[PDB]
Amino acid sequence: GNDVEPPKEIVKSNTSSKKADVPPPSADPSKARKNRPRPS
Amino acid sequence: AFQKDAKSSAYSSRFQTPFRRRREGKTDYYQRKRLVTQHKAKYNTPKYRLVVRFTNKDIICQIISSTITGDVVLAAAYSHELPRYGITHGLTNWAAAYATGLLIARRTLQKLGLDETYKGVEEVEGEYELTEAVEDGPRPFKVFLDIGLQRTTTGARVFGALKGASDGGLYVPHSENRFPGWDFETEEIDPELLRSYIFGGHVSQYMEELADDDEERFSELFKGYLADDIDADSLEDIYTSAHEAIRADPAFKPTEKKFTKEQYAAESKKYRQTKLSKEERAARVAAKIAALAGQQ
Amino acid sequence: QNPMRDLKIEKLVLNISVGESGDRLTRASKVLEQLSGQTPVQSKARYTVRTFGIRRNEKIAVHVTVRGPKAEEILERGLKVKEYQLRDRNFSATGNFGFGIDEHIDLGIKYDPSIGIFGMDFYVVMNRPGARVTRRKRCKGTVGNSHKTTKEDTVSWFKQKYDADVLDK
RNA sequence: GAGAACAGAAAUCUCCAGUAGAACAAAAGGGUAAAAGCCCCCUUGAUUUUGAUUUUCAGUGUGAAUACAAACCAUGAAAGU
Ligand SMILES: [Mg+2]
Ligand SMILES: [Mg+2]
Ligand SMILES: [Mg+2]
Ligand SMILES: [Mg+2]
Ligand SMILES: [Mg+2]
Ligand SMILES: [Mg+2]
Ligand SMILES: [Mg+2]
Ligand SMILES: [Mg+2]
Ligand SMILES: [Mg+2]
Ligand SMILES: [Mg+2]
Ligand SMILES: [Mg+2]
Ligand SMILES: [Mg+2]
Ligand SMILES: [Mg+2]
Repeated sequence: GNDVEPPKEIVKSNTSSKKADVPPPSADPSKARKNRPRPS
Repeated sequence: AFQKDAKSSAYSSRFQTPFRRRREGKTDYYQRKRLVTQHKAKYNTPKYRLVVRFTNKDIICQIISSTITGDVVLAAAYSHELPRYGITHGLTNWAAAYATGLLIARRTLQKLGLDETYKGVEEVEGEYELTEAVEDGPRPFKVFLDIGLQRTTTGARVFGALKGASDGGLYVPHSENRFPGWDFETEEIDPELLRSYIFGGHVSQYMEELADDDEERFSELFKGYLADDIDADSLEDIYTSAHEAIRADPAFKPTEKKFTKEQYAAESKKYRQTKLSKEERAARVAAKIAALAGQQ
Repeated sequence: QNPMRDLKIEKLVLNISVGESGDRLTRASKVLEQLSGQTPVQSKARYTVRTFGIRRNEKIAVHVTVRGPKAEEILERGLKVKEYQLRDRNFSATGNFGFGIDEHIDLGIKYDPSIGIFGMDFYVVMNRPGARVTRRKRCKGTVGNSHKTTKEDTVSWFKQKYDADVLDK
């Protein structure tokens, strides 16, 4: 008794002219850091 | 202006400013060129544009031809002129745009001579038609609809003004796929709906749609419609009567003298500030050098 | 001197950076859907890294833009989760602000293990009235310095409303 | 540049600045910002007929190109292209 009585596909479009499949100039391991926060 | 963003002397020097009417986001030159430019083998026949603009709730309808020294207006009709013919509120509605279109149509036709001839369509049933030429007679005046930067959407008031001018008698080459009542998929137009929009069937339907569901919003929206004892039923006739009044008199007479321009120039020069003298600023900087660098 | 320089919320955009495509993404999408009521938008990967295991145009993310009272609603629904406590950071020098929240069930939304639990980036973009000049077609212009959002002025507005927090340098 | 859970130099989201520092198959040089670039919608004018014109030149040919005439079409509200 009384026992408890996918969305539409919208895809964003990019305004960047670039169409090559290569990382940007900022995506370079150089700018990482030595002994960064690293939660332990 | 974050200091990390300020522009350098080189940037400003090597920067190219666009045309003033572009920097003011007012003229689409890529469109103006193709509308104004005329066939080089006719060589004086001006391309007449029917500029239709929309101020915030006020319609402008001018007929212009371009000139190397500046566009010249042939005829001009502002929707704010409708009181004369019989309309008082909302002169931004589709019916107001159609009214102004018909107004300028007859106005220019009379200013030209094609008044008795090319009377346009009077019994406006909301049909799709163009002002056809007369057998063994002068061809109708032809103008091209200049919507400026307006975004062409199916069923807009810009095209309403278009319908008004065409129905008035002007020859404006035009399609029908952007007239309210155009069926997106099926290729059929609803003239009952178009006629409705020409008269106010949507505004009138809104009036009697709010009159018995929410008098609290109809209270102020449409306030004047009640302040002048007039409901939805009436609307079609106010517009039709305005149509008859315009076709009867397209005259445009202007505003009364009303404190003539020299007087206006004076009462406004009072607020117009004029640049300072070079010696004035010279001393204005000398005073600052004395008051700031002179140890207080 | 402001009788009209009153700070409204332009939009609130929620964003799940689901690192890959597939079922996980259609699920984060369905979450966004019954968090907004509007069909969310999917975001494709710009380039390919392969350390993150993604590919160009992979459809690896989803977001949704909500404006008005609904935005205030979800904004408060998340402010609660964060105990009305933000930092001097998290604010754009341009006036806007945002936070992040894992544990998306803290927003009222039930568990439903057929979808899992997901995190979400909350970004609120604020603006005074008349911001339409920068976003309209005709006469698109720039708003005066005194009229556009500031970081200090926005944190002050944020503190005054809900008295929530500042918390550090 | 400043900002947002995992998220890190590099994932996705937002705002600000941004004369082009991009992109436009390819070599380079021109050219291009409500475009010539990016997203989208509709199309087959990359079609039919025979002439003229520019470059190379003998003012031959070929290649390429330009502006009209006569058709039949595409697109757009449209001028137009
Ligand atoms: Mg792109
Ligand atoms: Mg960008
Ligand atoms: Mg210098
Ligand atoms: Mg255009
Ligand atoms: Mg004020
Ligand atoms: Mg991964
Ligand atoms: Mg090149
Ligand atoms: Mg071919
Ligand atoms: Mg040679
Ligand atoms: Mg020879
Ligand atoms: Mg030979
Ligand atoms: Mg030859
Ligand atoms: Mg040949």
